[PDB]
Amino acid sequence: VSGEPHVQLWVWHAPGQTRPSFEEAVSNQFVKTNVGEWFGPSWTTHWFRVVLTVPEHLQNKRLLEFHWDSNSEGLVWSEDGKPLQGLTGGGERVEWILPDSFRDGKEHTIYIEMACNRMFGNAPGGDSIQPPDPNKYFRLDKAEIVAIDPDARQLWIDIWILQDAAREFPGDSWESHKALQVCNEIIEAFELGNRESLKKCRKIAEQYLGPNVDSPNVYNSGKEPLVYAIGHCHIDSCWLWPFAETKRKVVRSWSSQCDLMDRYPELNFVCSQAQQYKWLKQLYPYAFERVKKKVAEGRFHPIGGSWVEHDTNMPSGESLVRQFLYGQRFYESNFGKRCKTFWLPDTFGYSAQLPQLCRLAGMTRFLTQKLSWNNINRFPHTTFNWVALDGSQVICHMPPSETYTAEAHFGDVKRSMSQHKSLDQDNTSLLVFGKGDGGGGPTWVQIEKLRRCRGISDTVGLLPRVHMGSSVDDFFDRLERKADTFVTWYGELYFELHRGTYTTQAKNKKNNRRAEAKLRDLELLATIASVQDKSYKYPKEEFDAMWENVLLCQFHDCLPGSSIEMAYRESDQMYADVFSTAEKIMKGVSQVLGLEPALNHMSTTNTVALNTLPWPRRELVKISEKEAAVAHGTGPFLKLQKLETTKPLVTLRQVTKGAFVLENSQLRVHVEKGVITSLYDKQANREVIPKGQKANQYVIFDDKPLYWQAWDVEVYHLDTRKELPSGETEVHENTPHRVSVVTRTKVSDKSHIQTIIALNGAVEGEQSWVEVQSKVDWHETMKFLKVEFPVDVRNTEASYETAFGIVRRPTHYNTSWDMAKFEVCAHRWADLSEYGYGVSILNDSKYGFATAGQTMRLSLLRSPKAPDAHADMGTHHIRWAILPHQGSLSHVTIRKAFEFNNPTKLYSSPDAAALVAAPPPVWLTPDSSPAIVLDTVKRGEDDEDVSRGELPARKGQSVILRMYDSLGGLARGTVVTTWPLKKVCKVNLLEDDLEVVPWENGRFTVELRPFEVASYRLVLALEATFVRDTVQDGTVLAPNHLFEQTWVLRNTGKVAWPAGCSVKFVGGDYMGRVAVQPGEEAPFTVLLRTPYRACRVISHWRLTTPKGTKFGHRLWCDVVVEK
Amino acid sequence: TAEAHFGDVKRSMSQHKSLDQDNTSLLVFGKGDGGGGPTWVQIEKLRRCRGISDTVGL
Amino acid sequence: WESHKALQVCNEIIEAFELGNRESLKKCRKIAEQYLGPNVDSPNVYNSGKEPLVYAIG
Amino acid sequence: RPTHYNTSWDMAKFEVCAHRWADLSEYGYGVSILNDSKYGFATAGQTMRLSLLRSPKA
Amino acid sequence: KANQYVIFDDKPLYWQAWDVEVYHLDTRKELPSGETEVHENTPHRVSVVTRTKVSDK
Amino acid sequence: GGETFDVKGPRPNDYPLRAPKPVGQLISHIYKDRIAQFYNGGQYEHQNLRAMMKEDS
Ligand SMILES: [Zn+2]
Repeated sequence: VSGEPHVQLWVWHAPGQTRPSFEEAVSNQFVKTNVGEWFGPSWTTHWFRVVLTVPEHLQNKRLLEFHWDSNSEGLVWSEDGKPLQGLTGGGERVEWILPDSFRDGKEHTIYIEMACNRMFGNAPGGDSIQPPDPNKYFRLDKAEIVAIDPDARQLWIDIWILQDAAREFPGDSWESHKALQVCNEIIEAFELGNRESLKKCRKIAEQYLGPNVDSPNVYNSGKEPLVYAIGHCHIDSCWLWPFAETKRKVVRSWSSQCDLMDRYPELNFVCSQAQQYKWLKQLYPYAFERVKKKVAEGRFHPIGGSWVEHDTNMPSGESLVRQFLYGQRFYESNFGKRCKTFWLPDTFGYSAQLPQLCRLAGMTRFLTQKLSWNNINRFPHTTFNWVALDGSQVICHMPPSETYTAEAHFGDVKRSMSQHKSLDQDNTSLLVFGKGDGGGGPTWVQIEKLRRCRGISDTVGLLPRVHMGSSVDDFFDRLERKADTFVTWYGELYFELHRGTYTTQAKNKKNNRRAEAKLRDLELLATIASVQDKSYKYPKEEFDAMWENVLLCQFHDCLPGSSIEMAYRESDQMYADVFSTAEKIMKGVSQVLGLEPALNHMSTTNTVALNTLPWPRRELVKISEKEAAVAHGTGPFLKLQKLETTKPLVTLRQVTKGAFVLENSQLRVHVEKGVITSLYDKQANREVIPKGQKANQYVIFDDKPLYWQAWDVEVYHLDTRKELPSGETEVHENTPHRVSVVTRTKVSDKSHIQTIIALNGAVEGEQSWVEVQSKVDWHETMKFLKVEFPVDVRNTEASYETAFGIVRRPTHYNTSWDMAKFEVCAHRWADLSEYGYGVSILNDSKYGFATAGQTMRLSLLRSPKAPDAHADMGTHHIRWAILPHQGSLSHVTIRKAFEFNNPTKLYSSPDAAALVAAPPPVWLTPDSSPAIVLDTVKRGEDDEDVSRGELPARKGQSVILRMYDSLGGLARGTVVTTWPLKKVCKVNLLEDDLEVVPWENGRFTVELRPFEVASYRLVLALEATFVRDTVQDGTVLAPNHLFEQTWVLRNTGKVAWPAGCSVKFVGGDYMGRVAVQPGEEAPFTVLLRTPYRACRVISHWRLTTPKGTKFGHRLWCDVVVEK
Repeated sequence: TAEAHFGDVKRSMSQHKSLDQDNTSLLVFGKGDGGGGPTWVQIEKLRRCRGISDTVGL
Repeated sequence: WESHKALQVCNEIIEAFELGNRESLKKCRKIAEQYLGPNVDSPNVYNSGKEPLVYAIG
Repeated sequence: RPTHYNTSWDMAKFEVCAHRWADLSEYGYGVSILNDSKYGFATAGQTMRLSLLRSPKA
Repeated sequence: KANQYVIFDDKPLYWQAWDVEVYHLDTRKELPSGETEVHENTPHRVSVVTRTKVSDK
Repeated sequence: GGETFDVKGPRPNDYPLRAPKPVGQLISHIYKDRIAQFYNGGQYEHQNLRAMMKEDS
């Protein structure tokens, strides 16, 4: 029924692109509409008041749904204001089951909030990654009430699975032929008019699917399961839609998931991105309440433990630590427990140090499927031990079905074993099904199809057996107990796609690095101020706000620069808010921290320089713009010296009128028309640039990737190299402490470059660099601008900085495994070094790098068009530096990169003599190993004055130091503090004490294993319950013994247990093959055998009603096999 | 004269041309064309084959 | 997974066999039992009561 | 040479030829096993292994 | 324990004198039979001596 | 054997923090070809099962 007497709908248009809440939407004036109208430009929202009156002849039809098929997404609200269910307009999710109280002609009313955008944004249909069309209109197709025959629905699922079985089973085995015969018998037994023929057809299909496939009991057969199915809904935060649309997608997907889990007692759901949980908690309290109720009920498992599903290549180490810290703290404060699995199924590449951070965050398991997209080298493993640079290991599993949005097809279950690459060590696998990339979760079709698949595997055992009542934790616990035999993978998991993601949207990456550095600086300064002065409150509110915004902008589609324009407008607003809050915090801290107001006519005796770096520093500062001084010191504040002697840094023109020689005390740079034709190191008397080549050379390539414009740069792009010649050099600055020449290069019409090459005065025992800054007016189309430095250093391996250490990569394209790495990600420096000498290219805003046989190449700018039509148009400020260093790669490059990314800022002070002379708060002794970087000093998360009340708080003041060695050798250090120390302990990333370390006079010593990230805390001065069981945990058994496990369970509930109420193995290590009043206790027994190996085995069980629903506590059997 | 190989038992179904109507088949093993009958090796191999099918049912 | 498990069982048999010793043979048979079944060396393997598809006749 | 068996290209190098010394060194420290008559060597994740003697027969 | 004598079973596929195959790494076995004693004790050089029984003969 | 509000789960697994040694994926065809030498009458007749077949003669 669809007419106006039965389904009457009014509409209200939201004012602009605003998204009003339910409170202020139902108070407006709705106007009558009907099916067939067209609604709104793209991204607008429309509210529908739908009044339904089920007619007299539909009141007893056994299934009533409201079919709503506006071709976009929507959300169903009850009259009260509770979200009920999502809807999607392609036909995927169009039905809302009437809640059994509409079965009387009382004309109940609901609301439907429709968002004028499809599941994948608003591209002009067909591509879904083309830039969104601002003038899309959506047609309301069908808005009717449908009485559906459940038997026809079940038969449809049955015959669908049967057809897939007849096609995908091997043609030479009897299973496919039997499936075909059953299909034929179904077809011949079905007649159009009759409805009993449907029941007869279902009975016929039962001979191949099993007796009762249409019930959850199919999962309680007690046979060995091989494929674990878990529901999943991957909502990208800002991929092809603004962030507000993501806020809406989260609720409109999790509401559908909660409704489904009400209907299907075996469905289990996982969703990551604690940030989305926070959005749901803030904006839709009822939806969050029902989600939390599901979480406590043992379904709807939150895993991932990170703030967002962040990219792991670009963000610095502290960003990754913050991701884990905030995610785990949110999960622990809101839900009871803390995640043990790192969920990251959509990230472009994984840094080599990720397993160490995971192990330090309490997460020993890792899941991902992105590496299946490699288009050059097939990744060779499915389940393996991923080993970090330091040796910490996690268990990584990559679902053999190569999607996180598996359609739960028969083919997907088949491929979960046919494509398993690690069958030698283990045969179990995870099938992650749903509709990801902004979509809603699993649909009822997928759940029914999985039921049919398990029925098939139980009756004709050729499909791998699929199981649905378990969790990801169970599967990984089963894996963990045989992980000593798994294959290991050392180092980074390089993703061989989306290599242009390191360069696209340069503004976002520059902002991310600036925000990271500023946050580190501010945290250190605020820690010093809060410890020094008791009246200054540590600004935890503001720090939390800025960190949350930064981490959100580190999402695996925002930072990688692969989103639409509106997303980047919102991210720009986020970064502007972050920097304004940082300015406020810094002003407060400077007010407290002595006094550091501003810069005036300088005096070089009332001004200090902020250090914020944990080692003695000595550089040139630019006070009194004509003159300059030397800032040297060890603490957070450095004094100045105001040198004046014979002139360093000469610049002289050759008679060529265009060539310059910038001579330092350590370097000599011969600059031709824009390029460094020669670079002579006066310490190691050798030329850095090979004869005949030219360093700092702008080159341009044609990008034009295959499909993903913003993501990919393909290998063939290396063929279209073209040098930009148009330089003509002239003097720009000639002060006796700094010289610099400036050049203009014409990329093309309407696109040009202005480059400044500068040399600073050398200082005693400090390597000097050649600094380059470019103003690029960039308006090219599908071009790729890079800069080249041939460095005359022969080595097969180049060193790059990653999060918390050094990765090492080939430079020769020997095999496909090395040709796939033609462009890599380096954070702050890339080093090419032979035995006694190296050259480091160190930057401040660029991540793309490529070393190919003596030619370093820094990726500067890309101009894609697909998701964003004006991606990098405009003016860009780029900085890099060439640093030729004696000796192999050592602490010099690390310290220089940190100094390059953190320029000193000057600050006046009323008394800049006590401030300088005071010993630093925290430092490392000079005799300690220089490889140690004391990356962050931060106040503890729970200090009774920083707590915020989220979690239980500790008593005193505490300071957290994160120090890591950056070079990869055993590092000994002594940390000196002037704070009055009460105790020191080693902590993990979540700040949980591990062991006490000894300290003497605020001089505790640290030993760091290679690439370790040790952290130190400085403390300054139907219900059912378990009763008992026969065989305890950890009892020892014969290798192939036959035994029985007997639990006893008490009711402790108001309701009563139904008749059956058995235990039905929703767990891990399979060991099968041999009513109750609210007062008393019932014993339950299972028959088990010990497996064929000496190990520990753990099986999880659960009480379940004899109709499918599981309840009560969780049970397990814990045994050890002696052999 | 099937040698009672594992391959022979596998081919007794992989090469069955009438699986639509029936899936059972006869495996005739021995040493024909003037030879003697089955050897003990073939009988033991068939025992192992059935053990395999009972434990890992492929 | 069946072929891979068979390969793993074969490897475990090879590594458990030493030339001089004769108990290693019994240990190897016990290892193989995890893939062939408990008592493959007896006619009782044919009395498992499962559906047979290939009938072997000498 | 690699010491991790990451890919088949590295698993194929489970035993390599070194003339007079094999060195495993981190940033500030290393250990060298140096010989005078042996060429076979294998470094596999913190465990250097010097091949001493073989007894073929063919 | 460093300087540890281990023994593997070689048995390559075809070329006995040429090949050692990858699977040989699975049959690792340590030789334990040492029992150490002094061999040389000069003020410029010390050395201990041990006997390890690989097998009979 | 089950939750009692004093124990949230079973005793935690002994998954080592550092990977002890690297282990590689076993090459399928080499291992497959190795098996036949355990009973073939080739060059290993005196070192494989064929040597153990006859107790005495
Ligand atoms: Zn995504």
